[PDB]
Amino acid sequence: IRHYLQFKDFSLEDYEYVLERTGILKRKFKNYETYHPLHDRTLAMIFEKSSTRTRLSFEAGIFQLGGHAVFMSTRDTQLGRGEPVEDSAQVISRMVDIIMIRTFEQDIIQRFAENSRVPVINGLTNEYHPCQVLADIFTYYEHRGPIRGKTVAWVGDANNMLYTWIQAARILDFKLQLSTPPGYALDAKLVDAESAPFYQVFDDPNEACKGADLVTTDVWKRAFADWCVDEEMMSHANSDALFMHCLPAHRGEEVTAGVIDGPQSVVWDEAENRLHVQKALMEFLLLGRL
Amino acid sequence: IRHYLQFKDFSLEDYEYVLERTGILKRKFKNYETYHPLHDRTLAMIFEKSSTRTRLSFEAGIFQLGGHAVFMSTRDTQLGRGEPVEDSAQVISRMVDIIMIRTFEQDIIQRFAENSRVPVINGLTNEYHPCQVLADIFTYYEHRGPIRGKTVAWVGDANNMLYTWIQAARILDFKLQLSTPPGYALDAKLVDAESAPFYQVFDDPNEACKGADLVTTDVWKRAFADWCVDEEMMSHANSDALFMHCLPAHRGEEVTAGVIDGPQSVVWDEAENRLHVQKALMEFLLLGRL
Repeated sequence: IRHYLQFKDFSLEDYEYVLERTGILKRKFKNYETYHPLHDRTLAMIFEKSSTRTRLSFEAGIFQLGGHAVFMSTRDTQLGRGEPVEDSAQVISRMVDIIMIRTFEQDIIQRFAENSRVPVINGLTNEYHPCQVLADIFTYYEHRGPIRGKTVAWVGDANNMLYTWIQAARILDFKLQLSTPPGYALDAKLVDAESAPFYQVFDDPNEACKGADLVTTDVWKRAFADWCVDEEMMSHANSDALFMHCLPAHRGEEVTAGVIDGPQSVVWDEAENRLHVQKALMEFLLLGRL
Repeated sequence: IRHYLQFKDFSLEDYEYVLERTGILKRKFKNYETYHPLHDRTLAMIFEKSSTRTRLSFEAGIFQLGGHAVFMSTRDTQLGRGEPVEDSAQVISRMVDIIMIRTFEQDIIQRFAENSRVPVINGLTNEYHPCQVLADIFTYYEHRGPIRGKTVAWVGDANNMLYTWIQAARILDFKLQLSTPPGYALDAKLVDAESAPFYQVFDDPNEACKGADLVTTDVWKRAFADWCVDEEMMSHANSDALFMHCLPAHRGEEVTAGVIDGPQSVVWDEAENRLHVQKALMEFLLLGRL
């Protein structure tokens, strides 16, 4: 059983395949071609943190592959609290073919996975958000070609997106340049020492953006003010740099309207591409390589 | 309405597309992937010259694409005799989506096509056999890579296969080297003068095979004896040359058992590939490029 819990669960080879499948399945999507490799297959969507966006992307995605997603959300309990992790994992994986969990803690999805008969996908935890970084990287390929050797700048809080980017940089061999406000820096305990050669920390976010091919941030306040991605910051990056932001976005906080609504922003395509990479993920976890 | 009556009906660009589709659809075939772009579509197979082989290849091919082939063969009449060409074309093309005709004369399939509401494919005439040369060239790609600039040797009678090869040489820009017995040479009236730069005639078939990447012949007798493709003849070609023969074959006539049953022969793969190129043909004529 393979799972998709952290970006580093897949090898370079895995990603080369999945990214190519993503483009192929997207073309089938845009060609209204009927392709149902997952006919009669069920995905359990376990949401403990709400997102319609991600419900839509997974739900429409497996439908388009011939399968069906079941939305599982409870108000008053959660895995590891008021629901026993193993009980849920053993029973649910006996009924469905694949499972997605969006929750708070990586430890919980990991423990669940350990007792699951079927593949488990991380739809977001406090620690990692591999599906979005995957979509981000696919979006880059589409607009700018392969990301290898390119420079990605991260400006903002050290949050699940950043830790995921760090893992990606190592695996896909690109350069990550990051800058955070002084008290919201990387937790050196949550960063693999093996990834040190692939990222660099800057005190000034404007320096981190110099020569960037991709500039990205996320939602976080009086302290983050110099870490707002504005148009002057963007001007430090390469002229054809892309701006990505994982949604939702708060205009006037992490980012200006000028940037996210500007000509370098690909945030909508980037959100759309969650649908396409997640379809490739599910196909790959269930069918392997063709 | 586009038709497929002669090899030269398609451009270089058309062939690059169709050959790539052929490989893609063959992979779907080998992956047991359900792909039915031709669902609810009908092919009329009009056979005035019998071939189970070609009935199988077209019939199984459209089935695998979700459609259905209707076998139409009469004992006592034929198009242009006892059946009016236009009457058949007007009525049949009102009922089906695509038509294949295997018959004697190119003039007849051409006249039929002129009055057909749907695409017409030449499944073989006395003058041309484009589906087989297409399969032959696909088979070459599979085993040896793109045919461009390569050398194809034709040894034997000047028959529909040869005239088709000549058209192919011009379009795909490879070198054709041909040799026939003195009285069974090219009919200069049936050869486009524009294709002269792409073929060369040799009095000695062994010379025609020198430096060949592909050696090929067909069924035709006391005169053809020096034009038998044997192992000494094959030894004149490049060491990794392929031997192709459009089936059926008569061992001990045009070709030896030693050659056609030998390690350079790809005649079975070549016959199989009629199925795959013809599926790409039908998809292309009905759907165009994706």
